[PDB]
Amino acid sequence: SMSVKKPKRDDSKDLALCSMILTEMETHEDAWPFLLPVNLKLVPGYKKVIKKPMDFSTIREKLSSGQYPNLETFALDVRLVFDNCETFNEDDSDIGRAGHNMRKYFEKKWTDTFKV
Ligand SMILES: CNC(=O)C(C)(C)C
Repeated sequence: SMSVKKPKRDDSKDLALCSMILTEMETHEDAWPFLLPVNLKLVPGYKKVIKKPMDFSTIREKLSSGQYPNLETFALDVRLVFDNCETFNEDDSDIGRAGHNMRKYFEKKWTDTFKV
């Protein structure tokens, strides 16, 4: 509360570390469905169903332009990518499988990087 500060983690390297994690995501062989925004003019249903589209290139742009206030808002957008993917794709499809794989990949790197 007022004048009662918790000791808080050193967040000075967060931007660099999130960029490193995003780079590993971008270079994963299963990243291809997520590299660019879904084309809302070519994919029936997507605009109406997926209320907040997100993709790696959009995350990279927001990261590079100071649009994430903190590391949690970055993680929310990454997770949004895979939550959208689950909403629109069957688990037993290539993109569906890609999404689950990429989510798993992200969450381990997230834990390994920031959860001490
Ligand atoms: C991530 N891509 C998708 O979810 C499709 C709309 C199926 C192309």
